Amino acid sequence: SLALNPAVAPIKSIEFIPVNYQSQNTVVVKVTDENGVYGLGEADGSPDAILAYANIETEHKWLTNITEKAIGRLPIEINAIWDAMYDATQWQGMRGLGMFALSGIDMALYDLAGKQLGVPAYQLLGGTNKDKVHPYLTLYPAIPDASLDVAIKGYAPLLEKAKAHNIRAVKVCVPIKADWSTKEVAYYLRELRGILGHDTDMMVDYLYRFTDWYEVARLLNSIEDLELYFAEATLQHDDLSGHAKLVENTRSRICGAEMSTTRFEAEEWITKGKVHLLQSDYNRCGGLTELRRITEMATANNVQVMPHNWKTGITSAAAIHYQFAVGNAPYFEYVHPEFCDGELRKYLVTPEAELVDGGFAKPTAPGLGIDLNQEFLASL
Repeated sequence: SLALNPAVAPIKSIEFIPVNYQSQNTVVVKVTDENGVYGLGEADGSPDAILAYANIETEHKWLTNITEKAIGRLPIEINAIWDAMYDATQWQGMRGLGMFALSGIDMALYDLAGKQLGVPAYQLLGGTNKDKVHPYLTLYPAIPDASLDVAIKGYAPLLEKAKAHNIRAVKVCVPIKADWSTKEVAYYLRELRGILGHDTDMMVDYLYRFTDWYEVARLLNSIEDLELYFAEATLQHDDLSGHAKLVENTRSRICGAEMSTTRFEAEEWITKGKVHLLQSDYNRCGGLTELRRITEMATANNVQVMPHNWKTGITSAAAIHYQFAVGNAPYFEYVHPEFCDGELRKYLVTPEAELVDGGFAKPTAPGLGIDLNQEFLASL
């Protein structure tokens, strides 16, 4: 029989690396094979809690150290390793924090498997027929929570810059500690849309400031003319039935699942929440593997997926590969260096994908196409 690829070597180690910048932070997951080749991923959650979770001692069938079931396995069997890790950690990792850890490892396998096979991550996910992808950029000025005038002035230059770079879509937020009434919020969004223009799609993150679906429906119904792309974090994250109400009583796109984990929670958001779009996060919900299952399910149910993305360059890389091979929507969330502040997001990994005419070209490097910036890490 023909010879097997010697490069697909077993996993030798998995290291969780807490990264704190002096608050911005992350947990880099480095999976190294027996030949010294490694893959990089990252997990959400308090770095110290994640590190502790990653170092627990195995007790029984369902309470196993997360890395244990991955060590020794061939990186190419990402789907099987996912199941192995999940099955062995059900006692404390089926949802919540534990899944963030599993997510980082999953992401790192795509980087490792690709590097071993010398193929970009998106090809391991199925390839693509898109010649380019377009992200929407999440914007937020340096404002303190501020007042209507201050918030607007702060956004203005960011919005003008986005247009100058032909960014196809942007997301603005309603400051959390802002005491604006719902009518003021409507005014706010009308002013921002006025500045931005209608040529560029505009999304809105309400940051969970509401609890009554009726009040939200009134607000969303009154700004229908703004033709906003979607309404994010309108109601509390556990209030799935409330989101269904918004869907049933407004003509806005209703998002959900930003903080969720697994395809199981995603399925409930689809059928019970009736949401138009899911925002399950790369480094929270189960990685690219779970995002693929989630998206194929979503497509069958006429639901778009734009994974939440607000970490470092590691997740931004996965996001581009995701949009090329898995994405089922016109845009996906991306945080760009020239459109945000965050040393960690800017310097942790290299290189940074070049945004051309508001879009990204197909990745050309093996795996996720990234590497750690050692000088930066060593500098603490």
